[PDB]
Amino acid sequence: KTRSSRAGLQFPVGRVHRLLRKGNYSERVGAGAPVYLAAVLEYLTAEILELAGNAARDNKKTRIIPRHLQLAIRNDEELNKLLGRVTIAQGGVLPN
Amino acid sequence: RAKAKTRSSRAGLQFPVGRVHRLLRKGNYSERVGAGAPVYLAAVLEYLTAEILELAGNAARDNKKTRIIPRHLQLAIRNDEELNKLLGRVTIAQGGVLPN
Amino acid sequence: DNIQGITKPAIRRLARRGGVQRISGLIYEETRGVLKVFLENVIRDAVTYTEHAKRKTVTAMDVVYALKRQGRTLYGFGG
Amino acid sequence: RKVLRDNIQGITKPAIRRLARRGGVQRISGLIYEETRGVLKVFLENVIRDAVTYTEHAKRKTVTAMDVVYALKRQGRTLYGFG
Amino acid sequence: PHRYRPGTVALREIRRYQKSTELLIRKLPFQRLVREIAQDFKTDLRFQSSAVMALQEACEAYLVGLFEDTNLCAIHAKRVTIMPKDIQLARRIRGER
Amino acid sequence: KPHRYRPGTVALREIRRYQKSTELLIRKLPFQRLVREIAQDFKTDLRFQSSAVMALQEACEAYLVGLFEDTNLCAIHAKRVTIMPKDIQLARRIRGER
Amino acid sequence: SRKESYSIYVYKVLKQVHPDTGISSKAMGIMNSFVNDIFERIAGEASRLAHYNKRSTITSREIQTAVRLLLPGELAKHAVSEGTKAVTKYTSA
Amino acid sequence: RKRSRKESYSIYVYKVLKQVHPDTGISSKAMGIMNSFVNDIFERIAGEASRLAHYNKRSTITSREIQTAVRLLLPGELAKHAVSEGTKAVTKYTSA
DNA sequence: ATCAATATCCACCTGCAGATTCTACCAAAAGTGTATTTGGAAACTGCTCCATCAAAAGGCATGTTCAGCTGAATTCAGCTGAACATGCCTTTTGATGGAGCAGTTTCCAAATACACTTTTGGTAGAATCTGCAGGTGGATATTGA
DNA sequence: TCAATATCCACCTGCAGATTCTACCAAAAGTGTATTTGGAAACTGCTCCATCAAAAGGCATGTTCAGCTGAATTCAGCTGAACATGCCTTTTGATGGAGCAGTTTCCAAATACACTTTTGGTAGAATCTGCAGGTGGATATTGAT
Ligand SMILES: [Cl-]
Ligand SMILES: [Cl-]
Ligand SMILES: [Cl-]
Ligand SMILES: [Cl-]
Ligand SMILES: [Mn+2]
Ligand SMILES: [Mn+2]
Ligand SMILES: [Mn+2]
Ligand SMILES: [Mn+2]
Ligand SMILES: [Mn+2]
Ligand SMILES: [Mn+2]
Ligand SMILES: [Mn+2]
Ligand SMILES: [Mn+2]
Ligand SMILES: [Mn+2]
Ligand SMILES: [Mn+2]
Ligand SMILES: [Mn+2]
Ligand SMILES: [Mn+2]
Repeated sequence: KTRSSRAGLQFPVGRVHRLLRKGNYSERVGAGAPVYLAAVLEYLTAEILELAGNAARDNKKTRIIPRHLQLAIRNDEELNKLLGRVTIAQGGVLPN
Repeated sequence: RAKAKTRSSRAGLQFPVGRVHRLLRKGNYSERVGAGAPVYLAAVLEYLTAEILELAGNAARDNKKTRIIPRHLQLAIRNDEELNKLLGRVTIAQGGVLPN
Repeated sequence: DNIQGITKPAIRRLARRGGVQRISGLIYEETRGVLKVFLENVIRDAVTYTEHAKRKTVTAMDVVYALKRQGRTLYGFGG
Repeated sequence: RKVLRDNIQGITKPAIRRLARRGGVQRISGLIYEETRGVLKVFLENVIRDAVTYTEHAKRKTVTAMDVVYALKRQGRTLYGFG
Repeated sequence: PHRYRPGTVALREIRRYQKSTELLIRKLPFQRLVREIAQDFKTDLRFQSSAVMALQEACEAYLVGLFEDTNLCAIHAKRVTIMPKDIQLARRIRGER
Repeated sequence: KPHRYRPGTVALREIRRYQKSTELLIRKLPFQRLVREIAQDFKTDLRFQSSAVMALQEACEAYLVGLFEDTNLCAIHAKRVTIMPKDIQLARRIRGER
Repeated sequence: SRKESYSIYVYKVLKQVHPDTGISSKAMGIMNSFVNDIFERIAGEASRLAHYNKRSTITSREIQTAVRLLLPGELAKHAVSEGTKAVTKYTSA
Repeated sequence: RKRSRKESYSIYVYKVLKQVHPDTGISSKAMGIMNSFVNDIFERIAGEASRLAHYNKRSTITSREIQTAVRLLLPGELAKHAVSEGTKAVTKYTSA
């Protein structure tokens, strides 16, 4: 089967690898790099979706929309710092 | 065979076209690099350094010194609106600040 | 007089999302000026990407890229 | 080999005063000196954490000026002159 | 004959607008502005619908943020009324000036 | 009889002076010591190239001097001449350092 | 023709943490922008790390030092965790 | 043991120096800065060049990439002049 | 409307700690012949993008009116700068061992480069479905008294 | 506190716009092989970092004092919010046409390679010299009266 399933990841290890090669980042790419990088991307994705999931639940909503991603991010010290120079379209601003 | 002539001389430049053409390939910027690229970059690079040395050299003169030092560089960078913008987030070790 | 198109009330609203409660009468023109420099800077970079690509249509990506280099990274329009 | 402590106090009131001067500051409140020490500690920790991260990755025991130059670059405080 | 006290509505709009996410600059005028500024860099240009929308999004997000910092400056001056000097100081500490 | 400069006269004199020079203003050793103390709290058994400590000081002073310029703008904006923590904080807040 | 995105992978992860929560198109746009961004930031730093050290190959070691440099404390711990975990589980198959 | 050569831009900077200011020197500490300057702008341009190329699914960086990287990177006048000098060198170079 | 104080300036001086030349290799540009591609031409073609037109529908431009905010004046407790005596401890010079970078070699585990095989993910027509945007009716919050 | 006016808040409700869902095919992604080579040991030369000594004078400390600055208070002009009005610019939306992004489809001009010279640069010797920093008048610049 795929390397992702092998790494136990949802994210596309193979693609991350193809993307690391074609992106002129280095001449070669260790076998692990793709795996690692994909694990990290999935985790963070999970984190935001987890928080924005709650964002919609606390809003009596079942479908996550931008507003939710924005509320989850700005209301989280760490995510907020990681994305301090990023603006999420149609996300508005924290109330108060 | 024929005699060697450096690409810099061919380009009419003082900066090292060959070296730049090399740093480009080794810096993993693209699969491949065309003939002009380095010529063009060495030119731009040489032009900007002529520009700050012109203004720096004047700074030195204005301060009655014949050898440019970091403070002369700062004076040149901060008094020139464009250079200042270009290096607006660069800090010149030992250059102080403009007397405001 | 297009910049005049960005109207007072529209600007009042922005300030309001900004949490501003009282607005001096001179903010309106002051705001258009900042607003104009902002678009000029972003667009100029954007259009430069357009021409590089030899196209005649500014694309959302040409804008996402401009914003990225102005340090105004935007999510939602192609990365 | 001795324990290091309270060295933030090595940044003396008069030293902080001279910096405000180059900074164009005319008058200084009594509480500035400690806010400054506070702000300098944070700035430093952040540059050193990164520099040292750069150091370890190079599996070294000595922080080089390049380590610091790279650290500063990441922080958006590019330094010329040791580069 | 009912009337609201100065700024009672003001606070109300803040509550309103800090809760929604719609653009607050009308589309058409904004598009007209974008194209006019653009016509100074390259002529007869076309625009993806989405490019114009991205610009407005970026733009408004920026303004709302600058009004945030501006209000901080007005409050620093023990005022409740933002003024140009407030926008000016903010932009200078931000490095845009 | 004894001569005595009025409050602030020496201060502007000091500004003219330090804005003219480029020497560091924090004492070398005290500072190197502060670096080692912070470094060590992150990683033990660490060595530093001489220039590494100077690079750090150069950055620190360049940063503190620049922060004080903004801090001063904040004070003047408050119709004050005496910079205060409020100011340093307003500056850092807009600088996006907080 | 073809325009790949991380949408599917995002959606999987979504269901894994909120089985009954859905996500709007625009929102998926934000998550893609997100992934691409971090992807670039991580790769970029790893790229740089190798260059500083005259290495020609970006290995998982580089990716993680890069992760420590980019991510805020806790976020970086977990990211390093999931990371070395996935590599581990992979080298055991 | 061979103290492995460390390339610099010193001799070129110095050459250029003499051109604009025939009787002016430069302390080693200023050459320090001048070197940092060159490497910096070099990285910014190659960087923007690299990216421009990637955005256009183009595998090779050419003088055109450099040029538009320059226009994106430098302000007004500085840009107008740098582009001239580069074009001038490129054509000079081709005609030789 | 000085003028005694004392801080600042600007030119003159000259040994030496750094800058500028002087040699020698040798690492890395150049020169060549050869094999591989990149990415501009030209017709082409679906497709978004633009120009109309057509309604209402708001939503913005206008003036009035006056609440209450800002900025000007005046006041003074006490914070913060200037001076000064004291003497700590940063600086400056110089020597020393040895940690630990950094230069070489040696040479496998791991990565690149085909060639094929599958498997997957993106795309283009069909079945739900989540809220948006209104109702209605009910306490709330706000302003006038 | 009363009382009228508006707001804001809830709980339902029904439909249309997006989501989901379903059914298929190049284009990556996984394999299996044969080579290539990056850079991890295993040394080990030797640069330069941590320390130790010692002496000295630049500066950091602490304290005394009172100039004048920040923080209250007041208060009056007038600027900016709330509003009910009236009109017109924006919004909605099929329509129809056309400029144009993308596609292929070529291939001649332009990189990449691989060797094989041929210098340009760089690391210390060696030869020079700004200018640091020491002094002294003369020139302000200040603060007392
Ligand atoms: Cl790896
Ligand atoms: Cl080219
Ligand atoms: Cl103002
Ligand atoms: Cl304060
Ligand atoms: Mn000249
Ligand atoms: Mn009144
Ligand atoms: Mn050893
Ligand atoms: Mn499938
Ligand atoms: Mn609703
Ligand atoms: Mn090898
Ligand atoms: Mn003492
Ligand atoms: Mn008193
Ligand atoms: Mn005052
Ligand atoms: Mn056509
Ligand atoms: Mn030679
Ligand atoms: Mn002197």
